[PDB]
Amino acid sequence: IIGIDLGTTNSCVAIMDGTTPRVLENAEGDRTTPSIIAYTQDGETLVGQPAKRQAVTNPQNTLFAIKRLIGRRFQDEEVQRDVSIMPFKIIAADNGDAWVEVKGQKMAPPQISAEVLKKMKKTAEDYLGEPVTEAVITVPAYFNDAQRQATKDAGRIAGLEVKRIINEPTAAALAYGLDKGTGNRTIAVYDLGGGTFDISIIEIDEVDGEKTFEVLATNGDTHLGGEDFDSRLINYLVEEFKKDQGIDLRNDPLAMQRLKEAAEKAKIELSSAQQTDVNLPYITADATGPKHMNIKVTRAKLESLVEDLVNRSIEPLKVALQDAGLSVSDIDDVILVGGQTRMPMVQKKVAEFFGKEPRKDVNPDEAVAIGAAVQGGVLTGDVKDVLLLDVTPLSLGIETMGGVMTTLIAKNTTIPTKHSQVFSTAEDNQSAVTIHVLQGERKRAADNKSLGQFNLDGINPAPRGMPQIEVTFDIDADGILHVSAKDKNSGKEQKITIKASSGLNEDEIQKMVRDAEANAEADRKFDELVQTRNQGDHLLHSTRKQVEEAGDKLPADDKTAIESALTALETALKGEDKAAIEAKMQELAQVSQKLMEIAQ
Repeated sequence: IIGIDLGTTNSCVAIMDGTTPRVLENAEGDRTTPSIIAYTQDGETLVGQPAKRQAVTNPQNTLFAIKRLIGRRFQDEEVQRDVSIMPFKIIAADNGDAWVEVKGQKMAPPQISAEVLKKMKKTAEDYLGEPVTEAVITVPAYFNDAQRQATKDAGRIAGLEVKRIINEPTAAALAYGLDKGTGNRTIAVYDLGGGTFDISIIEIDEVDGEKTFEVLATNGDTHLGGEDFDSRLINYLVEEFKKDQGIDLRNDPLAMQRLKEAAEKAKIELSSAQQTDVNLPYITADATGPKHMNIKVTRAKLESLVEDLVNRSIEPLKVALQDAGLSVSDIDDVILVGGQTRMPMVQKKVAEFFGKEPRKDVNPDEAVAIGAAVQGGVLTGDVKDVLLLDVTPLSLGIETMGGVMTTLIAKNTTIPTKHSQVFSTAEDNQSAVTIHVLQGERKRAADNKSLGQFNLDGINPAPRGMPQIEVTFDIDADGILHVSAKDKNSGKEQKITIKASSGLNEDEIQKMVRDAEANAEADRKFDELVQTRNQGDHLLHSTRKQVEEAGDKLPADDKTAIESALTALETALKGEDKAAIEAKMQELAQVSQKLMEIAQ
């Protein structure tokens, strides 16, 4: 299992290297890869940086920000706004889904988002060397089943089985190590990403027995930070250039795009230094030749352009508390996600509000992928839960007198499940039993798979039929099989624990179905002998004592005749012959008319 972080703007993939988190890097040498897919006009399907690097050249067939659309329907508040702003041809699907039209062909966005996952899968495979067939994947907290399944569908289309699908706040909490080692923590997750903002206030409780990861309150914004802020700076840089160099840029789409990317980088520096220089060679050209742009910007000029939108990240931070009914002191940890959370101004303004400095002790364009890795790796490794009734192949049971499998857990029942049956000793003055744990579907125990065996010794000198030996089969929720046997007279228990990976594999399971379905006639022909052998054993044993109870009440001829037939039954019961046993039981029973009158 690999940990994929599927973002809005940017994608990152990770694994657990033993116990240690490892964050991987693409063939181009990038870690956090852009979640951009572009169908080049002459047919090439590009992903990532080579999808951004041509994005000006073929925008109508450039797909970005698909997490907004992934599993929403044509009439929705996001899709209706996306259709108003997004350059690529969004359409209504034939089911009313929000779909894309590219180069004239209609496609379902799990198919599109798969090209991120196929690149991430390749990126992961390229480090490991072995083919990967499994994933864990991220989502926001406020996504419904259709949006959660759409991401799992995107996984399946990539040949990645989605072995869990986890939330971005859970991933954030896991990433900074909040799996264990407190009784309770109340966390604030501040996600100020590439092109979205989320606040999720979440509770991690261990006091219900080391299990709850719950979302208490979430809020967020659609067009926050960034676009209305960087626009104050873009416009200053335009008006400074218009002033200094006597030419406009709002007319130039390329200069706007380059000014956007350049100034957005500069803004991120100026919250971490006093100054940086907005240098742009060959920005625009006119009758006086080219214009080279070099504008000096400071935090001080910046701070006086940008009085607004960080506060718009402290405003929903109020509702997320007001709806929950908690105070800033009740929160243990304020934890950061998203690449804008390297800008001092948000780190400062979050600290100022919460009072305790936010944690960024794991890199916040990777952490949310480490949150996938730490679940995917050692955890979903193995571990956890759910409930009962039916599914879910082969039967589990034990060997009983006859050499027959007696079934405790039936074929096609789910986990966890607890069932039991009461057994006994087979001989008089028998002080112990073997418990042989069978997996299979055949009658004859020697034809089923021996999972294990154990003993229960120390049964008191009782007569047979009487010692109440309970055998209990318990299958836990990790699939681990626990078999327990107990004497109810003394209370002396013995156990065995058998792994979910013990016993028969898929092909052995298929054989067993073919084996048990084909040999049904042969197995019944045995089961119908086991029944007769056991009836004969009861009669042989009881009629021996019905003589010993009778004594001098029983005449010599009867004693002579009955004891003769008792011997012969004890010979026939060393045969595999049913008919001889049924006959010798009759040859015996016929002569026990007077014996039964005495035993009566």
